[PDB]
Amino acid sequence: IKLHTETPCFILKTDVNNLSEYHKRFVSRNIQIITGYIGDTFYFKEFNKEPKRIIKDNWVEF
Amino acid sequence: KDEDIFILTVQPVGIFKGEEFFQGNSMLPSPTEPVFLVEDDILNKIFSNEKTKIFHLG
Amino acid sequence: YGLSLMVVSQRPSEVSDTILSQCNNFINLRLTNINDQNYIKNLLPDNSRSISEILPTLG
Repeated sequence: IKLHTETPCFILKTDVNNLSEYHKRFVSRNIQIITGYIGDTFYFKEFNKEPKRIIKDNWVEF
Repeated sequence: KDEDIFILTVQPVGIFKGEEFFQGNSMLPSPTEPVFLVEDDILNKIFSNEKTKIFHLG
Repeated sequence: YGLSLMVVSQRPSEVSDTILSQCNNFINLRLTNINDQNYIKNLLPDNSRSISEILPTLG
């Protein structure tokens, strides 16, 4: 939580509609990720926001 | 008194790069790095030499 | 007269002090005997005592 301060970014050559399925599969396994899409629409601020950390309960946002 | 603190003082003696061992010092793990217990295979890989010069002292 | 010494030893506490004190420059490799390290510290120039603590660590 303290030394790994960078969030990896994975970019797939797919369609936007095929990405909700991956986000669902990640949610079902309790992994927090951010897509940057609210459905066919891309939001600049949501993709490039740094996750918030609480180093007392081992919590990072995504 | 509010909490229980358990502090260990240790001394660097050597570093693992991968599947092998280096001997040295002047190497600093950054704070909050995890600390583990050494497994027996990792220990017995050290203290062992080539079969031509092995003396089992015990 | 054209003669100089470049002394080489592993036990400086055993070599006579009245030649080792004549040495002006030093080539110090790893030393593991405290009785030898203390001698080599006391014999070194003052400007190197602080940097001389590397002898047990040099590899």
